[PDB]
Amino acid sequence: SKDFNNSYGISHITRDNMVKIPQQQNSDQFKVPAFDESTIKNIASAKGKNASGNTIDLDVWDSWPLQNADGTVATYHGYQIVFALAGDPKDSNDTSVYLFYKKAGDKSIDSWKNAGRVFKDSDKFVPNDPHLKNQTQEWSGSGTLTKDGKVRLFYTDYSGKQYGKQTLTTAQVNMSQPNDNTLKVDGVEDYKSIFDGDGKIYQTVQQFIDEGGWDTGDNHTLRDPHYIEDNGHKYLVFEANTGTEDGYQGEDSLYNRAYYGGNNPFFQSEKKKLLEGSNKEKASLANGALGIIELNDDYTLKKVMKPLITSNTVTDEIERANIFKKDGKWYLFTDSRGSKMTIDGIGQDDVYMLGYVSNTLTGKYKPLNDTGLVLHMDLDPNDKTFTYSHFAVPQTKGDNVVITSYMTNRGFYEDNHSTFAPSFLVNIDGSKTSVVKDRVLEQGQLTV
Ligand SMILES: [Ca+2]
Repeated sequence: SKDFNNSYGISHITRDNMVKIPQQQNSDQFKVPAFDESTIKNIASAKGKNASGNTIDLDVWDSWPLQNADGTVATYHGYQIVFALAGDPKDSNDTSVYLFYKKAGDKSIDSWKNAGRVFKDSDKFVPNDPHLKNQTQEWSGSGTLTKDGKVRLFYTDYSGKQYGKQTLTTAQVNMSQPNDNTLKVDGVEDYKSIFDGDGKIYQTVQQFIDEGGWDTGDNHTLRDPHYIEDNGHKYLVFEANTGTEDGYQGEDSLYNRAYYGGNNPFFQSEKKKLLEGSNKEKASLANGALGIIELNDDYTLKKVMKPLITSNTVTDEIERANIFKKDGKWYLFTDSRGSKMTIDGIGQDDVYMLGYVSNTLTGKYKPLNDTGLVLHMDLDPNDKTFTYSHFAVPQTKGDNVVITSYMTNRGFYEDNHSTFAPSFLVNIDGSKTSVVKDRVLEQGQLTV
């Protein structure tokens, strides 16, 4: 037959793991806490310009804190820093990275000030770079406070004039303080593309173009770079899709036992069902990956490494890659949409954070809570307290991590702009996780 088994020396989000998320997810152990509608506030300082040029209240989406190397929230001249994607739906597509800041001691969302856009429109054209001048949008990433005490940003260069090309990009963000309660973005330097895919380990946009682009239903990704360090080495962990040599998309992927897990009877039943049902083509195209590249000390590409984990057959889209070390173990997280999944019992309303644990950085990642489920959110997108882009922020002590997310906040009354969601706690103990009951933090709170 066509049945085979190739793990490609890497870990896999398996169908056997995923089919067990239904019912399990109904436990309060995994459910995102209900939020109080009466106290939801817009980020007051979140004001800027649209594509038309006038000043508007912004919709704030994907956000990430400035971090130390280990992932804990950094302190910069007494401030905590948050980078967030923001824009105006009258531009719809247009999104840029903004720098928000607040004295670490303060707690209120009203304390978050706005330093404005990290980049000027003109910034992408300064450096001699293979990709930057083709940029149309700024997408997610990470931020690190270097040993030299510099603000080092990683983000995604999205190119709408190159078939949705995504390039992992870096820049040093030069800061100043005009007064003793203001942070100012002076400008940027060392602004450069790092990686746009190789083809064999991670899919390139050229492979996306050559297959027929948007029409195919394929979803090309190469984004959300997350910075970490291990043993003196610098890495980025990011959302991608596999390449030709590490379990590519296509019909034959449906015959690989490694993507299914479980026993042979499960492999046969699940595969038969997948081959005959409505999700055959969707599953064939699904080859999402959490990738890892090693960097040089100047943040240029050093080595393209094999993926930490892939989601062949399950989904093309495992987003907001996150990784940190806790209790000597490596915890790897991703957010995923049920709508993009090919799993029975998981549907359009379902939104997840999935999690995995390994003894080493590049070792075998085993599912948290046996299935990989950490968080489940299933509110209608039009509900005021819909949350998205859940992100685990490690803490300096304790078994708890702080989950940040954005709340789309599409209510009828004010306040109704996309904003920081109330933060909450997830307990991490070995391979077990649990939402901490009755502990909701302030909107956008990074630490306890
Ligand atoms: Ca794909």
